[PDB]
Amino acid sequence: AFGPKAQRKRPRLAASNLEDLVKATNEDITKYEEKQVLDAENGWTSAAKEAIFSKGQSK
Amino acid sequence: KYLYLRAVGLSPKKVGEDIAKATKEFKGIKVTVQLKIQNRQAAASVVPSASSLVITALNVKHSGNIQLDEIIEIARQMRDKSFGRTLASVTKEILGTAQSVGCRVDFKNPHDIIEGINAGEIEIPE
Amino acid sequence: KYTGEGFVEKFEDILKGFPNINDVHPFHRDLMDTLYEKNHYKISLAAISR
Amino acid sequence: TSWELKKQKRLEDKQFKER
Amino acid sequence: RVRKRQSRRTSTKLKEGIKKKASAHRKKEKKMAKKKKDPGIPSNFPYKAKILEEIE
Amino acid sequence: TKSLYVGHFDYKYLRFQAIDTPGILDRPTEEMNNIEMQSIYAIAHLRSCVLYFMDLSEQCGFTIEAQVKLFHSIKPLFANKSVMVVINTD
Amino acid sequence: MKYIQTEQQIEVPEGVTVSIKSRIVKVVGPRGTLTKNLKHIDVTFTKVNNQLIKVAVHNGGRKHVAALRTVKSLVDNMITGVTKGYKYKMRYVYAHFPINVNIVEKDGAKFIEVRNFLGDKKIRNVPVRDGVTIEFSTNVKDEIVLSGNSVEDVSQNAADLQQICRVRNKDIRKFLDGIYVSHKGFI
Amino acid sequence: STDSIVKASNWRLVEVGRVVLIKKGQSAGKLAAIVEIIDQKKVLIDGPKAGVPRQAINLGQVVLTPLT
Amino acid sequence: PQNDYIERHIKQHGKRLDHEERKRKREARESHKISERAQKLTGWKGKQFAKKRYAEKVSMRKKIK
Amino acid sequence: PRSKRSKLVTLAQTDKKGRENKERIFDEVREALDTYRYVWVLHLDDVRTPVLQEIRTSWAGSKLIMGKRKVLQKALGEKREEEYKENLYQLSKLCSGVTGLLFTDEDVNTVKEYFKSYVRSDYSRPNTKAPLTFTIPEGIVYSRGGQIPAEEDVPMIHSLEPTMRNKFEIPTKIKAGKITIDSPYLVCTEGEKLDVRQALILKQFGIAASEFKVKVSAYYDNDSSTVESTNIN
RNA sequence: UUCAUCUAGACAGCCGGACGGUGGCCAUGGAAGUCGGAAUCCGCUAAGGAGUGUGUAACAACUCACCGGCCGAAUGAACUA
RNA sequence: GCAGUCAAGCGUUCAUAGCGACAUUGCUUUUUGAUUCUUCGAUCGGCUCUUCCUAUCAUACCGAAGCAGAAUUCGGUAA
Repeated sequence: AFGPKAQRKRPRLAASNLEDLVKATNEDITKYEEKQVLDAENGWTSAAKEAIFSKGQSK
Repeated sequence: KYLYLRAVGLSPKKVGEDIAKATKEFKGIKVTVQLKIQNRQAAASVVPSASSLVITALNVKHSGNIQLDEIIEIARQMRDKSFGRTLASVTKEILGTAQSVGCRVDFKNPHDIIEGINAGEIEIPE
Repeated sequence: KYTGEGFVEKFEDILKGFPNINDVHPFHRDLMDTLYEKNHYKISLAAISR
Repeated sequence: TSWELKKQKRLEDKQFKER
Repeated sequence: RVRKRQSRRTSTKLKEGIKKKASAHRKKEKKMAKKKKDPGIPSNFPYKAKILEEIE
Repeated sequence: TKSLYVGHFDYKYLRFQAIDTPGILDRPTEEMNNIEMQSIYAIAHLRSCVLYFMDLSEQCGFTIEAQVKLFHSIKPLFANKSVMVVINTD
Repeated sequence: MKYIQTEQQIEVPEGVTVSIKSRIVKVVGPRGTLTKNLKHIDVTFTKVNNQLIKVAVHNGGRKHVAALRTVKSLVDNMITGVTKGYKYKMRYVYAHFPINVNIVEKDGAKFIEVRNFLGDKKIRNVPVRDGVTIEFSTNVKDEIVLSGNSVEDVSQNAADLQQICRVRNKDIRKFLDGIYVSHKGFI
Repeated sequence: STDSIVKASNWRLVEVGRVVLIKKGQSAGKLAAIVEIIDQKKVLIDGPKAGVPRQAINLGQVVLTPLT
Repeated sequence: PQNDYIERHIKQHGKRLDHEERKRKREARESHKISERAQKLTGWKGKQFAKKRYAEKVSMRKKIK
Repeated sequence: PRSKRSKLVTLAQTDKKGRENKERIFDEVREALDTYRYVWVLHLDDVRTPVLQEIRTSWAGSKLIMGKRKVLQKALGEKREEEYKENLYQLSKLCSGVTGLLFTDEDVNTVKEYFKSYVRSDYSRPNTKAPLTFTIPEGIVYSRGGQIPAEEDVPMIHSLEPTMRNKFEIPTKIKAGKITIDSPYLVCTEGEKLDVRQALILKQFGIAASEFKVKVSAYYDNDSSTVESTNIN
């Protein structure tokens, strides 16, 4: 697959009818942009969780 | 002058059709070609190779039944340089190439016919 | 316990440092797929995860 | 025959081995 | 800065225990024990061709 | 070249990036190698302009018929990509 | 196996004169003179006739025999150095920063001064050894030649040169700047 | 005066004809001549004049003289 | 960066002046240094060195076989 | 068993021949002596195998036996007593170096004219002056190195710069993949006794500008059983 | 200790040869002894692998395996203590 | 760990019994980095202050790494 030997020139993950991978790429870019705004740092943090909230949890 | 542009299955465009018209009907095979190059003129013609001549006489595979006389005609075709004394030895030289290709000469493996030659069961017209 | 912690620290450095071939961008995804064989990539990283 | 001495002893070695 | 060096003094307890270890291993080996080709006339001997003659 | 190579320049106080791609052959496309599929995916994905170099000349070891053939083969990728052709000199 | 006696021969050309008391060796020739102490070695010297000096070891082992051979080699090097001489050519290379190589005479001590190696302000000083002569080769870019009769001093000074300009904390596959020995030979 | 002046470092050598003085044994201060060499340490000596028997002897028992 | 840049760099400029001589000399001194590590490297490191050397001997024996 | 140099073993197909090959050559020359009429000695000190094969293909009826000098000396006879036929050590002593001992039944003059008219091109073969002189140009060096228009040739491969710099002692730099020098290096002058590295330089640049013509020294006829000496090149 | 090589010249060094069908067949953007898979033959030879490694995008070049020239007498491997 | 394979050697005065280094197979649960992460019966921890070991975390000097630089990983001397 990968390495100095690499007896792999062509894929098997190949779409025929060359316009089909264009239809795919546009769909994938739209899905990507959608996930970006769906799930949507600057040098500050949030304080530690108090140790009392873990009281039910104990060996 | 001379060059070799084997590359088959100045003015570098017209040489394409000059080469293809050296392989018009035959060959459809990766033969070796010699290009005698004058000023800008490509006098291109096939130089005989043993493997290509054998494969003419016959992923891809090979099983020939070359009939023991087409190999003799090939040996006559390229006893020119050949560095060998007799046709009876050039035939062995070509039968080795056939063994490497994987063909089946008459109906046996060509090493057995080399055995029959050097044992005294097969004759060669010298 | 120390021997366990060493191995899982090492493996976590592999898993988090390497990118998720899905979840990146389609262009980079397809490029790294044609380079590295996405199937082999994911299979190796799943082996390390398990 | 500085070499011939050695040559003779090699041959007698061979004779002994044969016997 | 050179480091320590082990000592060679034998501290009697050790040599008693070793004697006992060996006296036990000898019995164990004797218990497990319950479960020629003459090399010839070697070369470099100059007069080796004469030993072949006292046979008959 | 067996890979994509990148360069940058500044035009009109704006960073641009040019991408050289190794090569494409005419290749009926249900068999092609991982070097040409790089070029194909790059042309398909990115929001660029695209400059096809023709080299109108006997040089190149490639004929003008084959060049225009490749162009007509890969023009479906060009449907939204701002194409230009450049001749590099019957 | 305590070889009863082992010998090595040393050939002396006509112009050379060799003087050997206990194990000190003086060799005089056209290019100059050379001296060497070999009292650490415990061998024996002797002369045959003005062109052949023999060194011998009696009842010795492998290390003693090796010492005999290397003694022979050292004396042969002395003779070659006083007759022909030793000449080492070095070339200094750079990619971006031109290395400036000069000589300075500081308290009459003959230091070699290297500046701007890989873009540093440090000035690398290499003391020249006695019996060594530096010259900057003309009509050859960035080459320096060290000539003398002592192969030891010449080679050690060249080694000091190529060691003082070593690259530090950088991939040497990429960074090729340095001073390297191009050629060894005679005058 | 431009010839090589290598030293000699003379030595009393163990050789047939080398005469030796026996410093310890029954002879104890008699002369004998080395007639054969057995190894680095042993030789065969013979003094009939002073009356020592022909024998094998270590070299530590004798001391070589410069005479031969 | 951007591709096999050091391979390009070696093709264009080339490795050093003192590269092949030093590599030859390392390969030559390795014979001395292998034995040096054997008579040195007290403890676990010497044990592991011996293990590796034995395995390497067996591999070459099997290869020649 | 230690403090020795280890022999670098490698695993190839071919294997050494031994005494059987030499005995075979011995029997071959001795049975060909009885067969053919004339026997010749040819000094072939530095040859190409295609040239030797051309010489062999020139006649399939005649024989040519190469091999070891001391083996052919023994087959013929070096002493006047130890000999196969009469007046034969007189011939056997002529063999100098690489000797190709030929057998034939053909006329003397055909052989004599063939082996003086036969001449080929070859390298200059050090310890032999060359009839050529080469200053390399002071720019970029090409694969032929000053023998043809550079517009035909390509620059040599960058991998040869360590070789040229160290083994051939050429002062060499490289700017990008091309090899480069500052001044025109002269390698040789006509009538200059060549050395090893000069020969290797000319070989690397591909210069076969030396006249290979085989030398023949002697000749022996079985029916007459006489020697005859003719230095012909 | 055992087995081998050697004046029909051993071991080490230098030098030269190291070929021809043939750029052997599959494969590939390209692979010609040396990314890989599988054959692994014959010829001419003193000897020369459908090739031991470096290397090239591919060739090239170098190298060893093997042979020969010069050198002139001992040498190598595996084991035991 | 258990059960095996192979074979460098050892080998009742065994060729076809036995032993057996280095390698190596199966079982441990899965193949697509979704694992929600999930604990299951032990008959000590914290002050002052001193020293020692190195099996070195950092600092010092080096080696090898596709080590461009920057940062980092492995390792050598070093308490």
